[PDB]
Amino acid sequence: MKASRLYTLVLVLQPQRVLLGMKKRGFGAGRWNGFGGKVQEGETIEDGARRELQEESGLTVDALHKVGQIVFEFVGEPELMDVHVFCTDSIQGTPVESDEMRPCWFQLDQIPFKDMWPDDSYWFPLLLQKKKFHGYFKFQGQDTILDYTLREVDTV
Ligand SMILES: Nc1nc2c([nH]c(=O)n2[C@H]2C[C@H](O)[C@@H](COP(=O)(O)OP(=O)(O)OP(=O)(O)O)O2)c(=O)[nH]1
Ligand code: NA
Ligand code: NA
Repeated sequence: MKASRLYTLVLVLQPQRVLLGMKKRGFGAGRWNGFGGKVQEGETIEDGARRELQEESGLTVDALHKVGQIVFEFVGEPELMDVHVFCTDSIQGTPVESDEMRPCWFQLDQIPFKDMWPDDSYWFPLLLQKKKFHGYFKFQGQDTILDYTLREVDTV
């Protein structure tokens, strides 16, 4: 048995495009991703997701919808990363580059999988189909998946 730390991940998914950010430093640097980070004490997971979206992309949204949960394990790290994944289609300002992230829109036939975390190839298609999911991925380093599980669920 392992302990887990809470993280959020937010995808702004519109009918023809999705907003990603190029991570400029830190964990996952060099990969396009949604926006997110560690949940803080006292806030709900959804509110931590809203906060991270604002801090990293400049976008302020009233509500997010939970679409999945993914647990990450790394060889040599005792602590699991419990990532709660949220979407919205509804925004009302422009993204702005932060120290963490350079936002960029991608058309939905140009999802930059080769420059995303390798596990995203498995679960992101479910997100695009508006399905809900639970996943688990064990990584050796940044690139290599040793074990994983992915399941569609009716309730996250
Ligand atoms: N798409 C995708 N996202 C992931 C994976 N693993 C993983 O931690 N994430 C997300 C969850 C968080 O949004 C982010 C990791 O949190 P972070 O290190 O950016 O947290 P933070 O903003 O609190 O960090 P910092 O500013 O203190 O350095 O990456 C993955 O394999 N695929
Ligand atoms: Na952050
Ligand atoms: Na972050």
